[PDB]
Amino acid sequence: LTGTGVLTESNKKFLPFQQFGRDIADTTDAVRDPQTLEILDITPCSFGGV
Amino acid sequence: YTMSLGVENSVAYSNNSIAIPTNFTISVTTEILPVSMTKTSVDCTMYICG
Ligand SMILES: *[C@@H]1O[C@H](CO)[C@@H](O)[C@H](O)[C@H]1NC(C)=O
Ligand SMILES: *[C@@H]1O[C@H](CO)[C@@H](O)[C@H](O)[C@H]1NC(C)=O
Repeated sequence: LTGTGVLTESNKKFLPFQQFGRDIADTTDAVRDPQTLEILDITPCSFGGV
Repeated sequence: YTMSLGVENSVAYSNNSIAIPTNFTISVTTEILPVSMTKTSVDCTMYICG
């Protein structure tokens, strides 16, 4: 699972077999780190009109 | 069922009869109107190509 974002800690409780989180419209919202099994929240890198 | 349009009513008409209200009721009707959408802009290069 490739992407680009601000990774953070999170309070989300994935089930022990689950690896990725998705929001309502397919967009990835979290991942389990595969070495230390914490759930990282994913948020996109900041962008906007100038 | 075949729907009914409402109560059928022969208005009590004749060439010399008038009906006049002896009392009234103040009514407060509520009318609701949309005025504005949520404003959106899309970076179409970021949407198409990520
Ligand atoms: C990977 O190795 C580290 C060594 O500190 C350990 O803490 C962790 O639990 C290990 N994870 C797996 C999936 O074996
Ligand atoms: C007019 O209608 C209201 C509501 O039914 C009633 O309280 C009031 O007494 C009536 N007044 C007359 C003059 O009939």
